[PDB]
Amino acid sequence: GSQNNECKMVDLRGAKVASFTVEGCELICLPQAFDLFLKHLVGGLHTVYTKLKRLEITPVVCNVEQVRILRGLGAIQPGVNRCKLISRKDFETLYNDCTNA
Repeated sequence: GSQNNECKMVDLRGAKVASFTVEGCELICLPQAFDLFLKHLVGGLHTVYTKLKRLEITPVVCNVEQVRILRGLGAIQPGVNRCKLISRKDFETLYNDCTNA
């Protein structure tokens, strides 16, 4: 299929996370990165979305195929049917805003 649906593990702050390259940009699984680095630092993906809006960052929406792959990889939980992706640079911007704004 199309290259945007091909997953690969990449490094993020010393950890491995799932990624898809969409529109020429390498994006990583937001919920997964959240669980790994902001689980307590902010507590709540709802807050992440709020901050992302303010930072003028609009996450890419995962298509059905990508969601299924992420669930299979354990990147997102079995009951999850929706997932968003953002660039590593944007995640760092988000991370900085949640911890050292």
